[PDB]
Order: sequence, then structure tokens, then C-alpha cells
Amino acid sequence: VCERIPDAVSPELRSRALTIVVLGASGDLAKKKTFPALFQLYCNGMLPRDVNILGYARSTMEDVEKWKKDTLAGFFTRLDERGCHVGNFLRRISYMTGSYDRDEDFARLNERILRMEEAFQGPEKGGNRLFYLALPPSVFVGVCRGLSKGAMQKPELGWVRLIVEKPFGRDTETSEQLSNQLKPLFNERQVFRIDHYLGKEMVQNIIVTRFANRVFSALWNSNSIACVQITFKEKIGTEGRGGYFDSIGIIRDVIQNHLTQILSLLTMEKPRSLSAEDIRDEKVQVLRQVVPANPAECVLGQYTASADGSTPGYLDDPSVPKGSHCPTFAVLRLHVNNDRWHGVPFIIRAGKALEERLLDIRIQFKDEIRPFGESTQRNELVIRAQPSEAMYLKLTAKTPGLLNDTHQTELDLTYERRYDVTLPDAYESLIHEALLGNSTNFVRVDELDAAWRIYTPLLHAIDRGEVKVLPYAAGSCGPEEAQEFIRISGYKTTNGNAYKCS
Amino acid sequence: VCERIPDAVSPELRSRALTIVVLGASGDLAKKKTFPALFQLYCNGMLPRDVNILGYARSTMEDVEKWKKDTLAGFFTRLDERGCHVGNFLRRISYMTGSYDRDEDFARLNERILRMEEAFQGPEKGGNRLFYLALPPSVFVGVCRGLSKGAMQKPELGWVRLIVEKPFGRDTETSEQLSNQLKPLFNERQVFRIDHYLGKEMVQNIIVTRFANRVFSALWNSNSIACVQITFKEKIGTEGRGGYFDSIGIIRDVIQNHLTQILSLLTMEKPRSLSAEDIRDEKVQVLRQVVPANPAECVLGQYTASADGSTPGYLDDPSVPKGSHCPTFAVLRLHVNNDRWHGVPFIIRAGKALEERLLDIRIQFKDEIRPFGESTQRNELVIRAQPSEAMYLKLTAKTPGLLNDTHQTELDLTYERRYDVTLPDAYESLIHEALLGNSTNFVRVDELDAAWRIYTPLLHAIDRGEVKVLPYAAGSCGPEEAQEFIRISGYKTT
Amino acid sequence: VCERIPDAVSPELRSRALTIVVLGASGDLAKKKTFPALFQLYCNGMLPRDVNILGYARSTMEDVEKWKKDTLAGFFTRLDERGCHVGNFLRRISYMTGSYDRDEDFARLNERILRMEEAFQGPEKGGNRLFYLALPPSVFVGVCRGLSKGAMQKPELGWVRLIVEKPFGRDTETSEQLSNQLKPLFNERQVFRIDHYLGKEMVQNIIVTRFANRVFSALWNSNSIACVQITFKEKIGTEGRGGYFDSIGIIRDVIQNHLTQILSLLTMEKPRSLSAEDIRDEKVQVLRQVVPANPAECVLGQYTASADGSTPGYLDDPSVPKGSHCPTFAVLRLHVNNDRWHGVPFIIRAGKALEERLLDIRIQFKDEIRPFGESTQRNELVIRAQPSEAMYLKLTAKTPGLLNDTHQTELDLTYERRYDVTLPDAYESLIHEALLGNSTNFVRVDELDAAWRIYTPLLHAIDRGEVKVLPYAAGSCGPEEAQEFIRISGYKTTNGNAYKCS
Amino acid sequence: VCERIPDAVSPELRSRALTIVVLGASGDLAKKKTFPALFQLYCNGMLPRDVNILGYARSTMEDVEKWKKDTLAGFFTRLDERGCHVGNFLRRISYMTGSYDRDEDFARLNERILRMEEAFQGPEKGGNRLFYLALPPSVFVGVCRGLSKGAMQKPELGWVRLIVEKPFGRDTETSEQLSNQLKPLFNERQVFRIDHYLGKEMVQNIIVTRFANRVFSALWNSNSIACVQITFKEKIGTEGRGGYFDSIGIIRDVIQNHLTQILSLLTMEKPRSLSAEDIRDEKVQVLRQVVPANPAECVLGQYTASADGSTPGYLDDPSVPKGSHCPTFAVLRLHVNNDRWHGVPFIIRAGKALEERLLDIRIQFKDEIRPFGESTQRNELVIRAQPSEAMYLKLTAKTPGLLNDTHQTELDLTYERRYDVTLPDAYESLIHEALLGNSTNFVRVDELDAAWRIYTPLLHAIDRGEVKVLPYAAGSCGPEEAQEFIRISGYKTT
Ligand SMILES: O=P(O)(O)OC[C@H]1O[C@@H](O)[C@H](O)[C@@H](O)[C@@H]1O
Ligand SMILES: O=P(O)(O)OC[C@H]1O[C@@H](O)[C@H](O)[C@@H](O)[C@@H]1O
Ligand SMILES: [Cl-]
Ligand SMILES: [Cl-]
Ligand SMILES: [Cl-]
Ligand SMILES: [Cl-]
Ligand SMILES: [Cl-]
Ligand SMILES: [Cl-]
Ligand SMILES: [Cl-]
Ligand SMILES: [Cl-]
Ligand SMILES: [Cl-]
Ligand SMILES: [Cl-]
Ligand SMILES: [Cl-]
Ligand SMILES: [Cl-]
Ligand SMILES: [Cl-]
Ligand SMILES: [Cl-]
Ligand SMILES: [Cl-]
Ligand SMILES: [Cl-]
Ligand SMILES: [Cl-]
Ligand SMILES: [Cl-]
Ligand SMILES: [Cl-]
Ligand SMILES: [Cl-]
Ligand SMILES: [Cl-]
Ligand SMILES: [Cl-]
Ligand SMILES: [Cl-]
Repeated sequence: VCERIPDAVSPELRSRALTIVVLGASGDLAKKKTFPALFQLYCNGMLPRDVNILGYARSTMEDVEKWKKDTLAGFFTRLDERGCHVGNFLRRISYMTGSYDRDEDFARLNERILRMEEAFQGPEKGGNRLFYLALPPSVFVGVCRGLSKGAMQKPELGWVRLIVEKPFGRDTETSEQLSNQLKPLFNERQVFRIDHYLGKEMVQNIIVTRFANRVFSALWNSNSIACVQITFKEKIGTEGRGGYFDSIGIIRDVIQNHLTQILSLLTMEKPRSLSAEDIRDEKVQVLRQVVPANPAECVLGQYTASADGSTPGYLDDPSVPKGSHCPTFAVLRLHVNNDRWHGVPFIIRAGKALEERLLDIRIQFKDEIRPFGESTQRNELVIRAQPSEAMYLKLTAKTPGLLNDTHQTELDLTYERRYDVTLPDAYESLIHEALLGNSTNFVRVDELDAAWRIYTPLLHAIDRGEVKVLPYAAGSCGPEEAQEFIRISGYKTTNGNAYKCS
Repeated sequence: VCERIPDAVSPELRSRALTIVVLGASGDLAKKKTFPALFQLYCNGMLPRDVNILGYARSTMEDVEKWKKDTLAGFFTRLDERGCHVGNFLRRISYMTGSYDRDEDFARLNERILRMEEAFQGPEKGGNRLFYLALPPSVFVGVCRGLSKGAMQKPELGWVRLIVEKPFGRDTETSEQLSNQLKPLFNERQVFRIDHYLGKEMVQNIIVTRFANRVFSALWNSNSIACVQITFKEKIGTEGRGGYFDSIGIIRDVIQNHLTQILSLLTMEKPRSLSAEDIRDEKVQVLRQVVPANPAECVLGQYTASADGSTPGYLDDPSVPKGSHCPTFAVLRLHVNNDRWHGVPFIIRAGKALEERLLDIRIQFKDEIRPFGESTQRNELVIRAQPSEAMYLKLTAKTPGLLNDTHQTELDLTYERRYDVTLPDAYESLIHEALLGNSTNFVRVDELDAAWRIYTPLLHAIDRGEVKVLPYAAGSCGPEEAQEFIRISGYKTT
Repeated sequence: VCERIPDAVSPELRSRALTIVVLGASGDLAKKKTFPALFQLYCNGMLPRDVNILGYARSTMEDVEKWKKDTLAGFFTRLDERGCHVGNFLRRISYMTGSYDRDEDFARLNERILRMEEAFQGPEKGGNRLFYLALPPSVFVGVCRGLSKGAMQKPELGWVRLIVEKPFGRDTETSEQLSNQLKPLFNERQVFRIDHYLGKEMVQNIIVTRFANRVFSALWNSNSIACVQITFKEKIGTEGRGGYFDSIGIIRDVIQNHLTQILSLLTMEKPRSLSAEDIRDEKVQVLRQVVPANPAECVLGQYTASADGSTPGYLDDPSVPKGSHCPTFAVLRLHVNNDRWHGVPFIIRAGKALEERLLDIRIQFKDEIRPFGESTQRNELVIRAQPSEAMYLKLTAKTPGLLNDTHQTELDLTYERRYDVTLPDAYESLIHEALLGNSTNFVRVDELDAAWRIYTPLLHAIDRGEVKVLPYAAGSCGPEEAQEFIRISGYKTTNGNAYKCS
Repeated sequence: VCERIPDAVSPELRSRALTIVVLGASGDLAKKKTFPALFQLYCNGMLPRDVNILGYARSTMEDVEKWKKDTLAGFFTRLDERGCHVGNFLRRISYMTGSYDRDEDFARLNERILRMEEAFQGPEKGGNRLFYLALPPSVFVGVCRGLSKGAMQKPELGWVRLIVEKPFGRDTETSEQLSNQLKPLFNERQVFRIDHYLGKEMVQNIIVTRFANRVFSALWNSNSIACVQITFKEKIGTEGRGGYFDSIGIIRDVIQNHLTQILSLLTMEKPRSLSAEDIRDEKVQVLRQVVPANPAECVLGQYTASADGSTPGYLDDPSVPKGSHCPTFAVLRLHVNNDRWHGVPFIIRAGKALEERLLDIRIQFKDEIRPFGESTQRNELVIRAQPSEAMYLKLTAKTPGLLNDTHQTELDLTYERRYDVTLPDAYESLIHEALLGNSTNFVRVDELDAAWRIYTPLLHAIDRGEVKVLPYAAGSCGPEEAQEFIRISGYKTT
């Protein structure tokens, strides 16, 4: 039962050759997310039938075909809808052992690209290159310098694009210098600094729901909005890779990158055009007006063992350094300093080993005092990006029936209920958009700095030991102090119920 | 299934006696809507156990109990849950034959009433009297004068309330006269001028959805709203009851009353309080600012026989006068002259023998020009009061999937899907509210005036033969000219 | 150059007789404000030439004509245009000695009015009666009961109207009692509770400037207005009449009556019609939404002796009780609890023995953050009701000349510069409006209650000794704590007005 | 009086030499506006003491010094304060006779320029070169190609800037060609396209008054503004030189440039920053949304002799081609297609030989219907850029006195009454801003395009003879049809 592959290959891609180099092909991200996404884009018939996926990792691969069919293929998802195509697809993937420091190996990479670029039977004799750098931050600049030297495409004979994965430094100084390190190496246009939250279905609709509809457009200002809440929740802890996380922390890992992006699209002014840079310009413009996070206006947590004992404590990890104070949870109150968001509190929440898995945006409107008084409560527009993709506006309506009373209700749109479409993984969209050359869903340098500049002073205060990191039971709602702070920060509504929650 | 009726009748009605007189009990409205609604209020245990429903009509009855069990009872609805209660309920209804002009017959209705509240075993002496006047407009003032003479309750011994059914005159001059005819007879507080749309579940939420929510409150003005459309659609025509209709017409029958009612609620400013008098004050205030309908800003229709022939032509009715020009369909463009509704077009639609049964309100917001251009289209808040009571906001969203495209969608709330509750008939709410003394869902005299003053000049122009009445096939969408006029009036197809 | 008397007398006042009884005619208010205003209305040709002004006081005066020509007439103002008319006018005023408690003295009042109405050369045989009660609060109910008994006009022969003066109780309980005391005596329609601020030129334009202009109408809400300041300033102290003031205080004397009035017209929603009760209904409606003044949100003062010795201390008055803590100055922060004024601070200021004489309203708009930043500052619409009647909108504009800099400026309208008209005294308008039957510029009972209910809890706290009364030099800007509180309350702009002020 | 000139010349202009070449020094513009503005900037001590103004022209002078003190100097204005400085100033101006096409004369210009900066006694080597091209459009590209070849400052030895005067083509195609003709010759940064309207005191405050004030910011949208009127009025006609105007017309001469400029500033969204390009980006962005002027939505005029006869007819000029139909007057209704200006009419007026001299902007707000009705009328914010520099907001207030009546009033600010400062001529600011390198008050190439694209279809229709050109008496208000059109266009004559 497998759906056929139509020709959705964009006309640009089906004239010149194609080579998708996955640098760090053995690595966890590439096995789990990159290669699987490439399979789905192939199945969609969005990649040319004669595409060349080249795996460039350090691993001394004995049987490539076994790793391809057993390891790699084990991660492909729709198989009751596209299982037969696994064979034809895998035939396009080739592996190549090599180092991220020896120029002889990058030359050996240029060598292999051309040997498989020359084999193209199409109209243009050039060849296009997309390099996915899913490699450690420890070797990043090496590979960038190596690829820019001897792995580039001849002029008027194709494009070179680079998908740069995170981390992007620990702070603004760290990131700034890395951004300087790439300036000679590549033109910004070639760089595609990937944030995957810009590939999530609900995250993409932020710009449409906000600038296609007069209903939301007229309400998106300080006069109508009383509070804005961005929430990240994860049932899982670090559990295995706690050693890795210790050096990053909840703010650097999710808040600085993923949720500041949510924040940029939520707060930005209407773009001049729907152009990539026109959209990107407004994103940076608004983060340039975000006041840097102050330590007194935040709550930090670190998870301890669950009541059941099934989830262990954060520190109860051998990889986690003894006596660590790394925050696994954070709640922040941010302020956008412009005539649109003046006064409006921005409550950003993020935590691991919590009560539920959740990604949602909450635009809480002003309370309508008269004529309903206590019979009513703040309306809020809720956009849940995961688990069930949905958008719902919470209102106050008359209790249906033979009675003169009120009740809170929803004007819901549940994606799983209303659409028979099997929505793509964030990475399918991004990789595809990068092949097309759409720099919109990719972090711009200035946009990235604008983001680092918000958290760097807070991050430093935290690292200097100035900010207290409260303990909370794994699987609970989080520290008590946080829910109180959220109330003080300006958020209301009695819709926060678990056994723990209130 | 059959379960015990609870004694949840409001404590006001608990102390003294109760008598609900249905004048014109033989009549079509009473047997189809009044009596059935009274059964449901009894089953809810909202009426006292010992309530007295008295039928009073010109009709002579051989077997009242047969008419009660066969005619009357045949109209009761929930019978898979409430079927057993039909017996106990019917036991409360009594009938009496009488003229609507002979004072003796009135002295006879009162005597029955005296004796009923004389049999009460409760805390207070005397009784409460609610009179439902579901009788022709031809005998109305006769009964009002008669009841006010010898059928009233002595002071400090109970209340008398009058549920006055429509029609309320043929125009503003006719209605004025009638209201003056009732001024000495009864105090306005006693009068309960009934418009049944005010009892519809979705029509009631108009005030809450507008003034409890900041989302709709901030948008309810000329700056955000591009057009407002009130739609009445009926699959059925005049049928046998066409002679009666000829003298009334679609404007007088539905637009003037029911739809101007929705219009008042939709346009009114936030009430000072949620008080009866505070809510109604704003209703009149806004109809006082509605510009009277001009003949050039309207389209009229009259149905022809259907393609199948199953629905005969309007004119093909023996009761319908030869060569009549009575409109069975009307579309109007109204203008509210205040700084909230300045410019905003108000498209009111109403017609019989159309393509579907429909009652909906459409609040069409301004088109958001840039950056989406043609990739987007006017948002609309849609409140459908019937068939399926639902509220949905139409919106533009990204085509779900691996696409950079748009699609129109909505944010639904379908009352049938979301609530397990068997919603009441408009008349259950109204009759109940009238027993409690809630004058909110009842037309006020100035409110009635304010309404008549909108349509009277248009109605007269029509009756003078100044306005053309276009023909349309029964069961069709209506005349072509109407859809074109709606486009010109400011409404955008979607 | 004596401006002749035109027949601009309203048609109602023509047909039936007219009798204006001034109860307490010897009293300070009557001789200083009432009688002078009646002269000006006579001169304007607004009162019938055959009008009857009857002075009913306790004083046992010998030469009435001397008191008329020397005392009374000495207070008349325009005499370089209207000086000749003093004679003809004074001929209409007559005096009567009599108690405020003996009914025989009231019957004797009825008796004289009857003789006057019996001398009327006009169409109707009855006569109209306007009673100006400018008498102590100590005898008020006595006169009301006496007039209602035997001083009323026969049915279908003329109207009776009562101009009632301040004070209207000590608090809400005191006022309630008094209003109930008058309920059987007179119909509210007959009662004309006088507040003279509704008689001031700028105070009257509050309703026009707000509901005739789209410019101000669109801005009169929480989204555009950042703060509202009502200011009362008086260069003079209690001087001799410190005894009279000790029992009243600055809140009861000006904040409760005069400035809550200014406040009602500033905050009210657009009236249904321009009708008297349609206007009055919105006034009552908005004061019903004012949250009662809390003691922690206020500053109180009591004037000390001035540096120059010219103004002695408040307590340095023989009439002022020893060790009295009566506030001569008050600043409070009020909150209107409705969707229009939600969040908007209302700073009400009032004080005697201050730096300047001033009555002004300040509608301070939100600060426009970008693109001008510190180069700009909050715009504020200023309506000054006295000294110079003016209305001016403060705005930021480019420094005129060969410069790229900013400067604050005003779009002024000065009534003495622009209009070259001799504006009437507050009391001319009011007395005239009362003869016509315009209850608009008169306090309604619910409008009086709604006002008392704001200050009664604060007033009580003050009288219980719970609120601190700070000392301040006579002729200074007031206590230091007050200016700081105003800043904290939400009021801005760098007004370095005096040596003291900043 | 006569006091010392201070050395307040900007520190950038201090280090390196300065040469201001006025190409077309004989010309009417230079002798009347350029040279006089140069004198005032010198008197201000805004130009270095050792500045070099070089007049380059085809004309020949026997006595340059006579033309300098008698012709040139006769046009200098403040002489009761600055009259003594005429000498010292004139001592900086030098002249040269040269063709605007022969390369020898361009080598000969450069020759002078190097030698002048060779004589500089300051810190930096080389010198800065500002070229004011006040020459016919007939020789423009010839001088641009000639200057770009020869008289160019060597790199790292100073800047070269070009103040290019109008006209900028006669349509979008004409202008496009010309802009492409300059693309290789100079970088846009060097080009300074002058529209002197941008130097007028009130035109400059357009950006401050609408983005520094919350009062005007909150009102600057379709919800509050009912109509916007831009007016240019001139008491004088074409006079002696008309044939020259015949090829241009009122739309190309004033509207397309000057008034579309005001229009851009009035309609633009709040700039990202106060940067030169941040400001210029919003200007182009809004003209990119202006719908092109349609012929049916405009009125054209051509002045006829005055009743007095003092002003002769437009055609009664020998230079004016026989049977011409050139518009000397135009009134247009423009539409900005964005969610800020949706529906708002933009009435642009412009005419020569009219009743008065006038430049004003009129922002007419919506009429406030209730509770005042006819007792009130539309508020209007009026900015008058000439004759008397003033800004006044028109509003309704209670008739002062013993009255319950209304009257129209204004919250004036008259710059002549409020400030004792002798405001500079548009050209002083511009020339100064160009020496500093502030590209804000200068037309951008895309700005120029965006402007041309509005009027080019209308202009062509006019030139094809498709649009009627009505006659009007010189010195009158203009054609009757125009005032009627303005009323229909949405302007409610307050
Ligand atoms: O919307 P509803 O419940 O069908 O009510 C509309 C009814 O309105 C009444 O006025 C008419 O007599 C009916 O013919 C019509 O059907
Ligand atoms: O400077 P003013 O008086 O406002 O006039 C602007 C003038 O500017 C000139 O550049 C135009 O050629 C004229 O047509 C126009 O009249
Ligand atoms: Cl900043
Ligand atoms: Cl629900
Ligand atoms: Cl759904
Ligand atoms: Cl730091
Ligand atoms: Cl018609
Ligand atoms: Cl319309
Ligand atoms: Cl149904
Ligand atoms: Cl639903
Ligand atoms: Cl039904
Ligand atoms: Cl008529
Ligand atoms: Cl309340
Ligand atoms: Cl004064
Ligand atoms: Cl000033
Ligand atoms: Cl001034
Ligand atoms: Cl002035
Ligand atoms: Cl108390
Ligand atoms: Cl904006
Ligand atoms: Cl477009
Ligand atoms: Cl001038
Ligand atoms: Cl001039
Ligand atoms: Cl002025
Ligand atoms: Cl003037
Ligand atoms: Cl064309």
C-alpha cells in the first residue's frame, strides 16, 4: 500500500545537477531527522529522481549498504503509505569517510561531487550544491574554511548553499566572533542558519493568521492585548544526555533560539512585502526593541526524582557534573519597547521533565469590565503548535438552554479533525525551502544577534551564580514560585488544572 | 424512560395561585406553539403543580377531553422522555366557549378564574393571571377592553400580565392608534408584546457575544466591519394561508418585527446595566437612528410555480386576490446614522418558497489589502440561529502541509456537536420570562414605534404600486436582480 | 455710553409674574455674588422689567435704600457701560426681616409675594416663584419645611423653584438624611442644587470640546490618554474665616463638589441626547464607576506661615481651633472602573495659600516612543478655566530654522486675545438657566450621592486621624511629598515652574 | 547693524578643501536662488571661510566683477544685518565661459578646481567637489558625461556630489532612460536630486508633527480622516516665458514632483529609524501603493485674460504655440491602496494665475454626527507652508458668553507671531544638507519612478487630447467644474 511519487520537482532543480552533502552523516541528528526528511521529500517527488545524497562523516564504515538499509532506513516513518520507495531512495545515498580538518579530505569531497556531477544527463552542465553541516560545534569553523577553500562550485555553473545547524555560541560575544569567522568564507545569502521551530505548521501560520485577517490585525496591539504567553513543556528529562545539556541550559537550548523566534513573528509589524528579507527585516527590527531579560524578572528550576521514582533526578545522572546548578526550567517576563507592545507582558515558559508535552502561544485580551462584570473573563486566542495542532479562541457565551447565565467556551479549529493531510516534519519544509532558496525560515545574522542580546546579560548573571535555581519533582507542574510569578507578571484565567496545578 | 418532574417552579410563583388564560385556544398558534410550550414548561417543573391553563374561544366544543388528548396532545414533542406526563399535564387544561365582544362571557371567564384561585391551598390569598391573546387582530381591542373591564385581579391580590401576539398594525399610524387604544386599559408593565425571535437560542447570545468579549467588542464599529447581512429563508410558501398573507407581505410579516429585532441588538450601544429597561433603552435608541428604508434601495419578489410543479404559484391560490402584487420576498439596504455604523451597509433579506430554510447573521469585516492581497478575503463572523444553531468565525490560514499558499477556514462552535442539551422552543423561554416579569425579551411601545417608522414610507410606496415586484420560481434562490443588488450594496460573495 | 435694556426676555417669563426671593439677603454670598448677578441679568434684558427681588434675612436693617445703594450696589461690576441702570434695577429689590423657624414669618413672606403678584400688569393672574436659599446649613431644613408649608404657588398659576446652595452634608450619611428630609417637601424637578463650576465658561465647553470634535473624541479613551490632572490652586488662605473652614476642609470644600463635577464631564460617555436628564444620566453613571478614594493613595497639607511674614500660619488664626489637623491641601489618585478609563490615573489637586491662583484640566496623552525617542515627550491637552480662559494643545515640533532638532510647542486659543466679549460670572448663567428650567447645570440627588460615595471612606479615615496632614509654607508649591506622589501616580513633563517647583 | 561671521562650518568641511561649481551660473535659477542661498550660508558661517564658488556657463562676460556686484548681488536679501558681508562673500565667486559638451572645457574646468585645492592651507590633501547643475534639460546628459570623464576628484582625495535640478523627463519611460544614462557615470550616493519643496519649513515638520505626537499619530488613519487636500495656488501666470511651460504643464511642473512629495510624507508609515534611507524607504513604499491617476477623476484648466485685462491670456503669448491645450490648472482625486488610506480621498490641487498665492495641506477629520448634529462640522488640521508659516487645528466650541450655541474655532500656532527668527529659503537648507551628505531631503531614483508611475497614464491621456482643458479667467478661483468635483471627491467645504 504505497502512494506513487508525482513530479513536484521545482523547475529550477530539474535543469542542473543536484548534490546534497550531509556532513556528519553518522551523527544522531542526521540518522534521526536529516536522512528521514530527505526520504519524505523524495517520496513527494520534490527532489529530482537523479539526486545525490552524500554522507560525509568520520566513522570507518565497513558495510554502507547494511547501515543504509538497517540503521538509516529504520528511521523512515510513512511505510504504510511510502514503504516500497525505501529501496529506490536509498540507492541515491552514498557514504564517504573523511575528517573535518584535513584539506586532502575536502578535496576528496570536491573530487567525489564532480565524479557524480559529471554523470548528469540534463540540460545544464553545471551542478548545484547543498551542504548540511550536522556536525559538532567543535569542528564547525574548520569545515566552513575547508568547504569554502576546495569544495565550491565554479561561477555560472550552479549554486552553493550551507545549512548551518545550532549551537550558535554560548552568548552574544561567542556568537559575534563565529559570525565574523564565516564572513570571508561565505556570503550571507549562501548561509542557511537553521532553527527548526520555523518549520512547524502552527509556527508558519503566525504570519498569515496575523496579516491576512482583519479580525486579528485590529486586535494585535496594547489597547486590546493584556498579556502574551509562549509555553514549552516536555514530559522527558535529559535522562541519557545530561552531560551535553549541563553546558547549555534551558534558556540557551530553547528560549534564546526557538521561543525568541515564536516571539519575533508574534510581535513584528506588517512586512513591507512578503519577500524573504522584507519579512526578516521586521523580525530583527522587533528583537532590536526587546529589553534584555533582567534576572529579578525570572524563575529557574532543576528537576529532582519523581514520586514514582521512574524518572530520576537531574544530578542523579553520571554524565551530569557533581553539584551542578544548570536550569532545566525557566519562566521569564520580557518587555517589547515600542508603541505596539508598550505595557504588554511577554511571559516565556520552558522546562524539561514536566507534567505534559506542550507547545502553545496564548494571546490573552483585556478583561471587559462592564456590563458583564464577574460573569465574564479575559478572552484569549490560543495557538497550540503540538501535541494536537489546533487554533482556538476562548470566548464568553450564554449557558445554552432555558437559563440566563454565562459560561466560557471555544471557537475551535482542530487540524487533525478538519484536515485529511499528513502534515510534514519541520525539517522537510526547511530542507525543501533551502533547495528553492527561501531565506525567510532561516535565522539572519543580525536577527541572531538581536536574539543573543536579549538573554546574554541574564545568562551571565545565571553563570555568575547570581540567580537562584529552585528544585522541582520530575513530572510535576514545576516550582511553585513560577506559577506565582506568572500571576504577578500579568497572566490570569483559571484554566491551569492538574492534581498539582491550580 | 419516564422520570419524576421536579418542583423547581420559581419562588415568586410558589406563594400565590396561577391561571394562564389562552384566549383563542382553538386557533392555529395556540394548538401548534402555545399549548406545546406550556407542556414543556410543566415537564421542566417550572410551572406550579396546581397551575390552571384555561382555553377560551368562540369555537363550540362537544368533547373537550377528546380535543385535549387527540388534537392538542398530538402537537407535544419530547415523548420518548416526557410522553407519560401528557396525562397529568392535560388534566390542568380546561376549555370555555365565549364571544370576544359580549361582557357577560367576560364576567363568565372571570368567575371561572375566581373559583380556581379560591381552590388554592398555598400561603397567599387571591391569584396571578397571565392572559395569552392568540386571537385575530380583528377582535383584539374588543378583548382588551373586555378583560380590562371585568377579568382583572383586585389590587394587592396578584398580578395580571398580557402576552400580546402580532400583528401590531399595518403601519406606524395604524400601530399608534392601537397603542393609544390600550393606554387607558393597561399599564405598559402589564403588556408583553411578543416577538418570538427574542426567544431563539442564538438571538439571545447576541448581547453576550457582543458585550462579554473584548475580541468582538473592539471590532464592532465602522473601522473593522465592512458589511452586515441578516438572512431569513423559508423552503415553504404561503400554501393554504395565502389570503391572510396578501394583506401582510414579507416586510410586515418578518422584516419589520423579527429581523429589525436582530438588527437592534446587533447595532445597539453597550447597555448601562443588564436591567430590562437598560437593555430595551439602547434597542429603541439605535432604531431611532436607522434611516427609513428608501424604495430605490430594495428588491421585491413574488413566487411562480416550481419546475417540478409540486409547489403551485402564489397567484394560483383561490384565497390570493386576482392580479395581486404582494411581495413574498424582499432584500433591503438599511443605514444606521451614528458614529458607530456610519457607512456600514445593513443588508436585510427575507423570503418564502426559497432554496433552503435559514436564519443567520453575517458580520463581514474589512478586507486586509496588504501583504496578502488576493491570497486573502474578508473575514466574517457568522451566527446561524437555525437550522443547526452554530457560531463560526471565517478566517484565512496557510494551506496545511508542505505549501506556501492560503485557504479560507473557520473557528467553529456547533451547539449540536458541543452540547448534550435539548434546546427550548422560542415560546418556552418567553412564556417563562413573562411569568417571572422580565420585560427584556418583549417589544416596548417606543421600540415598536421606532421599528414601524423605518418601513412605513417603503411599505406605503409598495402599496401605492411605486415599487416593482419581480417574479421568481418557487424553490429557486430568488430574483437575479436581488443577488446583483446585494453585490452593489457592499456584500462580497466569499 | 449707557448700553440700553433690550427685550431679550424669554417668552415664558413674560406672561406670568416673577418673584425672586433671596433668603439670607444680608449674608455674604447674596451681597457679593447673587445680587450682583441679578443686576447683570436685568441689564442684559433677560429678567422682566417688572421683576420682584425680595430679600428675606434676619437682619433688622433701618435704611434699606442706603444698604441697597451703598452696600449692595458697591458690588455691581460693569458700570462704565451699565452704571446708569443701577437706579432702575435697585428699585425692584425690596427687603423683609424674618425668622427661619417661625411659620408666622413665612406666612408674612407668602403675604408680601401675594401683594406683588396682585400688582402685575401682565396676561396671567398667578405668578412664578424662584427661591434662592443662601442661608446657613444650620437653618436649611427649617426654611424648606416653612416654604413648602405656607409660601408655595396655587395649582395652575405658576412654578416654584428652589436654588439650594453648598454644603450638602459632612459625608454620604449626612447628605442622605438631608435629601430624605426634602423628598416630601419638594419634587426633585423644583430643586436646583447649585455647584457654581458648571457656570464657568471653560467648564461648560467640556461637553462641546469632547462630543462636537472627532479629534478629541477619538483620543478620549485608555489607548491614547496616559494620565488626567484636575488642579485647584489659590494664592489666598483662610485669612479671617479659618473657623468656618476647620469643620469643612479642602476635600469637602472643593474636591467633593467642584472638582468631582469637572471629573464627571471629563469621564462621562456621549449623552443619548443633549437633553437635561440625558446629560445628567451619564454624569451619574460615571461617578457610580469611580472607585472610592483610598487613604494610602493621597497627600494632605496644612499651611504654615510664609517666609515674608505676610501670610500667617493656618493655626495662627484665633477662629481656628487649637491643635486642629484640618487639611488646607489635598492630592489624590482616583480610578474610574470602566473599559474607557481602565488604567488611566486621575490626579485631583486642591489647595489654599499656594504659589498661584489656578483652575486647569490636563489630559496627558501616551508617550510616542519611536522614531523620536527622547527628542519628544507626552502631548497634553490643557484647558485653563482661570486665570486667563484658554485652551491649548501641547505638541512636539521641529526647531524652526536651519536645524534638525525638536522643541515643545503649543497650539493655543486665548479667549481674551481672540474673543473680545465680556464673559459672564458663573452665577449669571445658573440663575438664568434656573428661570428657564434647565436642570442640566444643577446637581441631581443621585449625582450628589455618587459624588459623596467617592470621598466618604477617605474623609472618615482623615477624621479618625488615620491620614497624616503635612505642613507647608504659605505661598509655596505645597508639601514635597505631594509632587513626588504625583510623579508616582503617573504624571510626567519637566515643568520647572517656580524657585520651589520642578 | 554689521557683526562678525562665526566659523561654525561643520568639522567635516574643515579638514579638506571646498569647491562649489555652479554649472549654469548665467541662468535664471542660479542668479535668483542658488547664488543668493550661497551668500546666506556664508553669512551663517556654515561654509568654510576659504570656500570656492565657481560659475561655469556658455555665456561670455566682459566684466565678471560688475556682474558679481550688480547682477548677482542685487538678489541677496538680508542687507540691513548682512549687507557689509556682500564684499567678502563675492570675493569667493569666480567665473568661466565654456560649452556644455566639448571635453576641452571640462579639462579647463578641472584645471581651475585642482589649482584651487592646491591653494588650500588646511590638514587634508585634495579637495571636496559639489556640482550644482542649474542648466537646461537639453544639455543635462552632456554635462554629466563630461564631468564624470574629466573634473572628477581622485579616490582618497575627497568627495564629489551632484545637485541635479529638475525636470526629470516628461514621463516614466523618459525618466527611466535618463536614470539609466547616469547609472555608469555616478553612484546614486553622489547624486542629489533636488525637489526644493523638501527644504520648506512646514514641509520638514510633516515627519515630526505626525511621528513625535500621539495626538496626530492616533488620528492619522481611515477611521478618523475623512479627506486630505494638498493645495498649490499662484497669483502669477507663465508671463513672458510660456512656450517653455507649454511642453511641461501644471501636472509635470508641480504635482508630479513638489506635491506628490508632500503626499508621500503625509501618507507614509512610521520610519524604522530617522536614518536617511529609513525615511526615503517609506516614501517610496507608499507611492508604490498610490493608484495611478485616472483621467475621469480630474479637472483641467487653462487661464484666459483677466476682467481687468492686466493679466493677458495664456495663448495670448507669442512663445505659446498656436491652438495649445496645455493645462495651467489641475485638480486630481488620488487613492492610496493600503489599510491606512483605504477609502480616504486625496484631493491634489495646483494652478497658476489664480486668486491668491497659497501652499497648504488640509487633513479633514470625520464629521461627529451625535449628539451635536448640525451644530458641529468636520475638524481639520491645516498646515500652511506659505504665505505665513502656520499650523492650526480647526474645532467646534461653545459660543463664549451667556449662550448654549456653537461656533467654529482654531488652535493656532503662527510662526511669524511665535518666533522672532528669519527662517531660511528652501535652498539654504538643501545646499547645506548636501555638503553634509544627508540624502533624506533628496529624491531617490526609485522615489522618482514611483512618482512618475502615478501620473504617466494621465499625462499621456492628456497629451493624446483625451482629457478636456476648461478655460478660466486669470485671477479668478479657477474653473467652476473643479469646485463641484472637489465637493463630489469628498471635501466638505468647512
Ligand atoms: O424562523 P421561524 O421560527 O420559522 O419563524 C418565522 C415565522 O415568522 C412568522 O411571523 C410567520 O407567520 C411564519 O410564516 C414564519 O415561518
Ligand atoms: O517656491 P514656490 O513659490 O512654492 O513655488 C514652487 C515652484 O518650484 C519651481 O521649481 C517650479 O518650477 C515652479 O513651477 C513652482 O512654482
Ligand atoms: Cl533601541
Ligand atoms: Cl466547549
Ligand atoms: Cl474541529
Ligand atoms: Cl553582561
Ligand atoms: Cl424592486
Ligand atoms: Cl450601503
Ligand atoms: Cl431546524
Ligand atoms: Cl464544533
Ligand atoms: Cl420550527
Ligand atoms: Cl408615506
Ligand atoms: Cl460596580
Ligand atoms: Cl477667572
Ligand atoms: Cl511657543
Ligand atoms: Cl501664548
Ligand atoms: Cl490666540
Ligand atoms: Cl467608613
Ligand atoms: Cl504604523
Ligand atoms: Cl500591488
Ligand atoms: Cl510669501
Ligand atoms: Cl517667496
Ligand atoms: Cl497663535
Ligand atoms: Cl493670522
Ligand atoms: Cl498609457
